[PDB]
Amino acid sequence: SKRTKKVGISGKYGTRYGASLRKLVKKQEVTQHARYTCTFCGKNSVRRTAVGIWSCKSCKKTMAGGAYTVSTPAAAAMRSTLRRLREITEA
Amino acid sequence: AQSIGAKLALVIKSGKVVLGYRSTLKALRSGKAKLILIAANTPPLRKSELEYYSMMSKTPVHHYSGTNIELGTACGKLFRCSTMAILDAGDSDILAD
Amino acid sequence: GRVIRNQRKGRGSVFTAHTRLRKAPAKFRPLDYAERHGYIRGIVKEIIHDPGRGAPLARVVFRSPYKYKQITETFIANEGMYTGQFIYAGKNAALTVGNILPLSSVPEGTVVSNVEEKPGDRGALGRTSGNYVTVVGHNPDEGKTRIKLPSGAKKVVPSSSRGMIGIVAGGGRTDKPLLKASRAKHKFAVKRNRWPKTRGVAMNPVDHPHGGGNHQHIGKASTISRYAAQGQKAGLIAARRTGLLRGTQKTK
Amino acid sequence: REYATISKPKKTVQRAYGGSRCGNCVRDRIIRAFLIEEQKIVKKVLKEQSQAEK
Amino acid sequence: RRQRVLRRLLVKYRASGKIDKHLYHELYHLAKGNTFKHKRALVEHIHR
Amino acid sequence: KTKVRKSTTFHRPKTLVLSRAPKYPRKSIPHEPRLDEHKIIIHPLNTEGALKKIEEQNTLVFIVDVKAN
RNA sequence: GUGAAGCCAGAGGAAACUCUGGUGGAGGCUCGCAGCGGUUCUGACGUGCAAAUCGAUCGUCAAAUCUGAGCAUGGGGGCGAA
RNA sequence: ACUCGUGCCCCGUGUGGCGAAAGGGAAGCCGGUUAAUAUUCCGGCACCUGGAUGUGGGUUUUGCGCGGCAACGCAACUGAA
RNA sequence: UUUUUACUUAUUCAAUGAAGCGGGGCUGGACUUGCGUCCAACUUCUGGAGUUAAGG
Ligand SMILES: [Mg+2]
Ligand SMILES: [Mg+2]
Ligand SMILES: [Mg+2]
Ligand SMILES: [Mg+2]
Ligand SMILES: [Mg+2]
Ligand SMILES: [Mg+2]
Ligand SMILES: [Mg+2]
Ligand SMILES: [Mg+2]
Ligand SMILES: [Mg+2]
Ligand SMILES: [Mg+2]
Ligand SMILES: [Mg+2]
Ligand SMILES: [Mg+2]
Ligand SMILES: [Mg+2]
Ligand SMILES: [Mg+2]
Ligand SMILES: [Mg+2]
Ligand SMILES: [Mg+2]
Ligand SMILES: [Mg+2]
Ligand SMILES: [Mg+2]
Ligand SMILES: [Mg+2]
Ligand SMILES: [Mg+2]
Repeated sequence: SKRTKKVGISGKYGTRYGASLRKLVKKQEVTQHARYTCTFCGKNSVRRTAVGIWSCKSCKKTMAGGAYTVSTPAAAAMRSTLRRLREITEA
Repeated sequence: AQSIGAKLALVIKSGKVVLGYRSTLKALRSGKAKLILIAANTPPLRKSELEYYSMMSKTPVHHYSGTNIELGTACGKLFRCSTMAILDAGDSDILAD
Repeated sequence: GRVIRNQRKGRGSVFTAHTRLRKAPAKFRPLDYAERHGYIRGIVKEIIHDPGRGAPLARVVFRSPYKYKQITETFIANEGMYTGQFIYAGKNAALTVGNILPLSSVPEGTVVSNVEEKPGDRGALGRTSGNYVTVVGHNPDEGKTRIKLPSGAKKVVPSSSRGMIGIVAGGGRTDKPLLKASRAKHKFAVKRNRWPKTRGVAMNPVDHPHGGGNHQHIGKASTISRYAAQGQKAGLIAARRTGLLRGTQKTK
Repeated sequence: REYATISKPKKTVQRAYGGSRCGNCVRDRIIRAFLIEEQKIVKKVLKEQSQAEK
Repeated sequence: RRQRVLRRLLVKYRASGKIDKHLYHELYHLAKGNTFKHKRALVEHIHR
Repeated sequence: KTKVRKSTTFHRPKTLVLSRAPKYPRKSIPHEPRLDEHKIIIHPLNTEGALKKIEEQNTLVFIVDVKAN
């Protein structure tokens, strides 16, 4: 079944706070409650514990991530840039 | 290399392999392992242990660039595989290089 | 008239920051011989949530160069850091995320966190979630380094100042609406007694410069001079301009 | 406070790091220590043979 | 109560050998769905 | 010419201390032991419940000084 | 009482995602008892039981809910969802 | 370390108090008993902490237990900084 | 006379358990031809261990 047309996870808020605010909250809530594959062990068991803290239930590893996503695009771009600018210094 | 996937598919189709850490260690101990594959995201301690076992067995090691998910998919399974051993390479030439 | 709320806040009392659930301040290691000449290796034991702080903290254990003990430090966690990770702090440390390096040994264009204003101060700049300091340039003869701050300002710090390679974890925390008075209350209940806030125009003349009147109105220009007396500084202090910002701003 | 009145064998298990470690961690420690010392020995011998050969 | 009854019956049948593991698994998923309204319905489905 | 200091911290050196040897006692006569037995025990209690336990339990009830243990 | 995500099964279709039974147990959601409060009777009383109470009727009732003890802020000062 | 207190030798980064009869925290149960107290008295049956030295047991005599593949077990089964 | 920039000891700030600051000289090197100068001091595969010094 579907149980809902568009409100999705944001249906717990009823008719309150306004549609635009409900959509904005839903956008972050979906990613913040989603499950993620562990980079270290490969299991789909990484979940958010605190605002910027993501832990794997299987391999028990904890990593520092984004507020509502495990990795932010800024950090990914910074990692790529760091690798490039470090390799051009090393060799 | 990219050809490792085709070689692995041929080896599984024709020869025989063991998938998993315990079976790989058993093969290395018994000396019937011809080559071992270790996934990139294998834990460092386990990877070093497997490398030491293969040094003892004089068995070649290939460091598969993919994760355990990708290694299992290459082996044609629906589960992950952190490490595996090839006990018999058949029509494939995986042991040539 | 009365002493206004902004004046009362500086007395302390009920406006003191809450500290029970805060375990330790987030600081670098003290600048020592190992960090000055080579590098030292530390192990990340845990990534913890610090109440009142958006960014997570990292507990990192080091060995004492001079004693058999071991020392646990509390760093601001950079995003990508994980438990069981080796981090390296020193002049000769590798240029990887989480390593603490002096700005002299860092190329131009890299971002760092918890940058020291002066070497040995254990971190002052760019220590909030999603924030960082960019290494704009170097002046080796002067022994200094130009950096760009989160606010957009340009600063010059001695090249011996240290920073942690990467971006502070905690991502886009302010990307989701608080959506609820309770959530604002929970946010501030571990920081300070500053919420909720009553508007000055809703007060009486005894309580605030914006005072009373038969309509809720300020009644005089809300921009207040930089050298106004204490008790007068309510509104927009030393405002260069007012109104909606309708374009790019020359200042940065 | 109750641990002060029961005997040591009931308070510990008979192996290295009997209490405070779970055994799997002890095995991991043993294997890791052996591998790091082996790697250190071969690294020092390689550095001596390939950087001090002249 | 219904789910416990159905799973108990499925375990009993698998242990006795009336059903193999594949039929047991598909029947378990059908019973997690709303397919069988009572033990009698499950038994009739199993026999068919 | 200077002694080796293996610690970067300076500690006050330990010096000789002497016990007091006064040339006059501050008090001449030490006080007699206060709260002797004659002050500790005042008188027995002879109420109904006090006399009951003399037979039922082989105990004597006394009124004693308040600061006696 | 309602029944948000997540999950199971079955129907369509070509796709992609549509639909239908269930499961589940979210929400500064809701009816309502105690507690907390105090809308109306502009009721009782109004030299009172009471220097603010009594009755009926009402608001809220799982969280900006109610509350004890310890502690802090002291008079042009404090504290103030004002 | 001496007949005798006072002769030395090591470690050191720290170096106060008050503040909870609802927080933390060593250990007591049942039956009976008075006009009035009782988890406090009486009877029975226990526990904890501290200090002392015994009997048995265990271990060893160039030394500090044994068993189980293992998870661990067994009445102990040396251990300063 | 006025301005600018030099010194450090007055004064001010910061860190630390007030450990390695400043000059050298022994070695290791890599760069250069009236054999002359610059750099450096041994830790980066692994969530192990590192103390109460071995030796001459
Ligand atoms: Mg005033
Ligand atoms: Mg307001
Ligand atoms: Mg008003
Ligand atoms: Mg005024
Ligand atoms: Mg004014
Ligand atoms: Mg208005
Ligand atoms: Mg006007
Ligand atoms: Mg409600
Ligand atoms: Mg009431
Ligand atoms: Mg009235
Ligand atoms: Mg009347
Ligand atoms: Mg009333
Ligand atoms: Mg009526
Ligand atoms: Mg006290
Ligand atoms: Mg208590
Ligand atoms: Mg007793
Ligand atoms: Mg008794
Ligand atoms: Mg005892
Ligand atoms: Mg004996
Ligand atoms: Mg040489």
